[PDB]
Amino acid sequence: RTYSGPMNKV
Amino acid sequence: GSHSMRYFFTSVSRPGRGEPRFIAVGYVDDTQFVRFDSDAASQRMEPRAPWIEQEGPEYWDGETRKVKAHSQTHRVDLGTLRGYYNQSEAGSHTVQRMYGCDVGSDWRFLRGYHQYAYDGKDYIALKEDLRSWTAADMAAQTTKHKWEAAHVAEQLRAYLEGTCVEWLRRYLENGKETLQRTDAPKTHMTHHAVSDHEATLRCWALSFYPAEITLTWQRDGEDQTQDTELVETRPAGDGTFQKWAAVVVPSGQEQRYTCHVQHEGLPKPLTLRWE
Amino acid sequence: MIQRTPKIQVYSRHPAENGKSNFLNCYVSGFHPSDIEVDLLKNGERIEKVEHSDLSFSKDWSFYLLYYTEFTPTEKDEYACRVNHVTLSQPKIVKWDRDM
Ligand code: NA
Repeated sequence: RTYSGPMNKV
Repeated sequence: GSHSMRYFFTSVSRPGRGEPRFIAVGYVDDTQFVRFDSDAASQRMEPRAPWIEQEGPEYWDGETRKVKAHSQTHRVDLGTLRGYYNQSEAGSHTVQRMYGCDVGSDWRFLRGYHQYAYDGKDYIALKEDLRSWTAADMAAQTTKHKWEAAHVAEQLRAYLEGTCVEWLRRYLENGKETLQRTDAPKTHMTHHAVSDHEATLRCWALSFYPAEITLTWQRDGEDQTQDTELVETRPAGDGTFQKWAAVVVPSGQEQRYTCHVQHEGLPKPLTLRWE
Repeated sequence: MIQRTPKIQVYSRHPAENGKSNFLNCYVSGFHPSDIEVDLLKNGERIEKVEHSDLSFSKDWSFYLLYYTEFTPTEKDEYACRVNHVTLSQPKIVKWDRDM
């Protein structure tokens, strides 16, 4: 199962 | 034995050939179980092993939502990275991300990973303590500082030590019949000679799962690496793997050499000798 | 940018037996960037029905793909994999050796 984030920008 | 869950994400920009393409794949050990392809028909996370079909619509909806969100973050990152590296808008570039968790034989947490690459080299990675970052170069120090301030590592740690392990365990249980199987290599040795002076012995391992295997040659029971060749482990296409190791020997000395096979599926080390 | 040239292995799913359906595999790995051209050949001619695995990568970030087609091997026929990549000045043909 996939990381629920948030996906922080670089 | 030990187990892992890993996701691999690839985003590619192609200036003047549309907006970026994004692919995600998920694995438990050496078995792929999901995929997403941003240019494909479904626009959903898709099953790639039978046991993942046990998951219901909330799962598929969620996994789809997240992976589309992952892809949009990479679209922003590609632009950002071009700025960081002072690059033209004209070349094609690649972002890759990998994350996941390992568990031991006891299915308890062994370690977690989250790493990021740009154009085929390291950019930034979470360290083994899951509390600190390694920046690969000066540009990536900007990211490191941002992510430190935003407590990204804390968020990632909680997933890696918790959710990641729990879902790996769930999958191992739901897919027990296939995921927890160990298929011992079918093994044999061949002999080939193109002169009167030397022959090649090739030790084969076929139809094995998981992919991890060790093939070693010995001569008179001493490790032998000179005059050997070891091919990369390769997929058969049926969920199993293949590998061989070869050694070139003087004619009449074939009996000095033994091939040693180590695999999780074998109760003991196997030894092969010519004929 | 770091570029890496593909490794290529051409082999069958099962031990080859003339007259018996099998799968011909071409495993390309260790390459970067991901853009790659792979065709499977029968007697020098492109085979039309070829499938491939979903793009993935290794610890070093390099990509790998399996291309494959169903086929029944025969006494007479030769098979190959043809690969092009930005790192190759010209396409690379690797012939299928049923013992490799
Ligand atoms: Na790094």
